[PDB]
Amino acid sequence: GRNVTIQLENADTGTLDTKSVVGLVMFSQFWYWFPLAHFLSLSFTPTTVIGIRGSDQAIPKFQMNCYAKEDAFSYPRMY
Amino acid sequence: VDNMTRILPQQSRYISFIKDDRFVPVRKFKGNNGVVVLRDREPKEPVALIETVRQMKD
Amino acid sequence: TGRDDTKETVYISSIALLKMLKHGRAGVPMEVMGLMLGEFVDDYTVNVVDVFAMPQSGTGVSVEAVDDVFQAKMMDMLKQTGRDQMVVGWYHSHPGFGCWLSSVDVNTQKSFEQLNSRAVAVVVDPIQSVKGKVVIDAFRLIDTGALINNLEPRQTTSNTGLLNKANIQALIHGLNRHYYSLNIDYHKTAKETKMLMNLHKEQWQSGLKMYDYEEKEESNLAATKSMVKIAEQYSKRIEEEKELTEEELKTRYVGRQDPKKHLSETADETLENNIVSVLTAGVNSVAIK
Amino acid sequence: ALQLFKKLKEENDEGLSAQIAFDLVSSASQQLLEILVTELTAQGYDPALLNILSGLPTCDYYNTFLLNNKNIDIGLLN
Repeated sequence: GRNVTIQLENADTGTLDTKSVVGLVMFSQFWYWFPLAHFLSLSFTPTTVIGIRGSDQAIPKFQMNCYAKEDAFSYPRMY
Repeated sequence: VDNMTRILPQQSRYISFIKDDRFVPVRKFKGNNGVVVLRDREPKEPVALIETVRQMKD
Repeated sequence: TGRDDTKETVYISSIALLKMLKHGRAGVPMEVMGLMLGEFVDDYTVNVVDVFAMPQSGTGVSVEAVDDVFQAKMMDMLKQTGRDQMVVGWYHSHPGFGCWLSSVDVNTQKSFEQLNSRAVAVVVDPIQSVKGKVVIDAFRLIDTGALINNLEPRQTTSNTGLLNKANIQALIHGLNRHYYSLNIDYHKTAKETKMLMNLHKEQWQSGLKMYDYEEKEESNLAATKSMVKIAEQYSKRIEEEKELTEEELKTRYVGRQDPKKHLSETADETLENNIVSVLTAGVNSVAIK
Repeated sequence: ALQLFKKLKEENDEGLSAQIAFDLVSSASQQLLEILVTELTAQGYDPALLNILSGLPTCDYYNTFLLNNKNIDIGLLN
């Protein structure tokens, strides 16, 4: 989906992120027992700005300005 | 850019909620990705909404 | 069924290893054999405590060599020492070939599989071994039904396994068809290690021992005088040191037969000798009086 | 955090409260939140607060996001 990243640590608070750590140590071992890769799921966190209208806790459709080059920050190239 | 689409950390820097719209954050933007609460200036107007799966449950 | 059929990593103890080397080198080039006594744990950890040896027969390792009389007699004696245990496989040596089971050895193996389902055959090649680390491979037969339907991935589960490629395609095919080679690892104890390590009871004597003195004088003169002659050759060497490219000098005027290297070697060799000599004699003199 | 929420008891607004709690659930440890609700109960705190801090909102908002907005190229998988 190309919309998930792996956070080394939380960047909002500057505090090491438990899930992510735990995910990575199993992921690294996959020779011994091969299912363990799947635990990398824990380290995958969505990063997006989602505006939420506070007055009932639902998702409003509105538009934001972002001053940027449009073309580069398109989703990665198709094949 | 539309709401509810992937904003990178390096595009987060160049964000501005527009002044045309009637949504202004309650308290200034985080400056980074995550859930941001908006104040609706006028809650009497109909809003085009995406009803959450969570709203359905509650 | 679900049976992993995880192939045996053979944890061969340090004692087992030395005994097999010894048996095998003496029989060179005829094939030597005897059986492995051990215990099998887990589903892949076959622990070989020790081996016992079969008298060498004229047949170069065959099912005939398995003689019931020899076996009964040897095992009953090991009962009295409590050193009777289960047969977990057989060793043999191919010393005139690299590690791999031929047809004759495959029939030998086959009788072994009925006996014991996780019987291994560990081939010790003890002289041609391309590494300093004794090239040894472990094999176990895999049945044809399973191979044809490619259950072979199922046999290699839970083992990283080990790569044997030196006979390329042929080697690979043979290995697979036989059983699949697996890691061989060494379980040693620190009691065993210490014993191997000490190998000189006359350490205490020999370092206080100094050489009779007529031989020291002789040697010193030889060493100085000899270096006078390798100095003349040194002078020749550095007449040159002008040809374009160091390497070209070595080919064109036959720069090898290098005086530099002989003077450096000699000087250091004589140097250390004299360090020990002055130390030993001087130590003796004060300690004892 | 417990004290912050006691000050918040009298400053309660639908927007405000959602803001503080939404900020806290995302970065903060799964373990930290579990113990935290436990004590908020014993202050006697309303059930709304407790639902935001279960993590139920944010998980739902993310599911939707990624689902709709997928940019997978199917030839790669094939």
